[PDB]
Amino acid sequence: GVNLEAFSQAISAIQALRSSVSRVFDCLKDGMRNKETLEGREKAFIANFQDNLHSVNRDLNELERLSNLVGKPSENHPLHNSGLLSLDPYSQLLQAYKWSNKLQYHAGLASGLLNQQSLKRSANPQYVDDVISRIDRMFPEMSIHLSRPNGTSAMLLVTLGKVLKVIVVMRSLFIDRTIVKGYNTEDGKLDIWSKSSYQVFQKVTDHATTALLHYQLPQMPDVVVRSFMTWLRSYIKLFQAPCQRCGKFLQDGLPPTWRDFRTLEA
Amino acid sequence: PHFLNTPDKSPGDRLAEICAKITDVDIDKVMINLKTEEFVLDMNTLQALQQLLQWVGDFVLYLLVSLPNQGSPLRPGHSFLRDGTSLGMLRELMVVIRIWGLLKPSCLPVYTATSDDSMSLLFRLLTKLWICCRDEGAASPASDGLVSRLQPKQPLRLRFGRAPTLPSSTSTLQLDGLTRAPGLHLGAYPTEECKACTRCGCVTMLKSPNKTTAVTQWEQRWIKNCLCGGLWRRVPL
Repeated sequence: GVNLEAFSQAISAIQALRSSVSRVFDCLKDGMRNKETLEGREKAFIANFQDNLHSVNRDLNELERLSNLVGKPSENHPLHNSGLLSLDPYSQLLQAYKWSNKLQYHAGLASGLLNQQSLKRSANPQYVDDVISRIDRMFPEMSIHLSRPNGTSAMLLVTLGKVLKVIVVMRSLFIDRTIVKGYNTEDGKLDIWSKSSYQVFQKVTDHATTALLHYQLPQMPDVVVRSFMTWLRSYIKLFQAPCQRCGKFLQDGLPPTWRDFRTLEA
Repeated sequence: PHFLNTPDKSPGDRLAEICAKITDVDIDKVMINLKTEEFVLDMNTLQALQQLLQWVGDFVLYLLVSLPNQGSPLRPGHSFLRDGTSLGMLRELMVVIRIWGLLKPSCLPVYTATSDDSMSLLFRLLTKLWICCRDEGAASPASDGLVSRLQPKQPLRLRFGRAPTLPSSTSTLQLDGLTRAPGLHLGAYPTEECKACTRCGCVTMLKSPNKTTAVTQWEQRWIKNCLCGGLWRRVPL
């Protein structure tokens, strides 16, 4: 359902075609103003004609989009407009929808902008952890499960597609002390402090510790864990390395900027 | 006097003025009434019909449209011309231009299209306005309703060459050697000036060469002194 963008682009293209025709026929109403060496108006004429051709081509290309207009006559919208004439004395519902959309977008933008708040300083619950863990596990290809073997510590474990599972410990909040290990583990009947790797997942554990020390927000730990999980999800490909080659070293990954590249290059 | 006509009883150019005693509508009858033969002087009629004769073709329409708008915040609006003699000369010009357009297809435009004979209707209106203007009579009925109807043809925005004034009323003025102090249709006006543009004393602003072939009569008439604006002046682009 991305037809709204195509429709907006088509509207803009038609408006551009109209404006280009208007500009062409307004400039053609004026000869060479002042050349004194050679009539350079032919260049502007050719540019305007090429712009008209560009707009026509853009309209023809947008014609390829907009596959079909589905049925479902406004998707349960007609209840009093197309329904009983008593019911529609109706615009209140549409006004409420538009106002809610505008309020949501405006509040989102305002929050994203005021994220850099001028807060000087801060001066003058083992039930929601399972819920937050389940809400985070609701994401695809991120099957996790917490064990809590010793005390209130949430010694959970994650695994995305590979056998590179990560035993990320927690403290009922602001989870820290993570250790990544690939291709087998859980010795005995619990987690471990092995951290064994092939000199590659050691860098991954270092980056994960840096991230855990990086996302330390003053409040809202649920958003912190969600950001941590969507940051960790970027390790599902490992098939990119800008600013260098793919194999500059043995390993290649550091995406704090949502673009993983070769290490020792940041 | 542009007439390089054939022999005639007495001054064939005067018949266009003697045509005053004629019918009102259907100039096609009036021309056959007066004369139709000795009114072709040059086969190259494409000298002033399209460029120069458009002036009268638009001025007749602008005068007709200005009649039903006497309520405008101006005594004549733009112009009134309720003397009659000027209207008679206008009708004579309409007759001769009808003869021209009959001789050659380069007549005055319908000003857009779709007059079913725009010249016929324009002439009917001219004569209806001219009949009660001739000799000491009242003026306008059906004419006021006919002028109210506008075909899919009527343009506007005519040049109407005017002259700026010098209103140094009664006290003082302080000008400079430069930096002016704020207080004609024969082509002669593209969108942006790109020719000689030899201005005049009041309004003319006509080009110097005019890029023509056989209308040099106007040029020779205007190179010398002018309508109190003989002081022709050159102004750059």
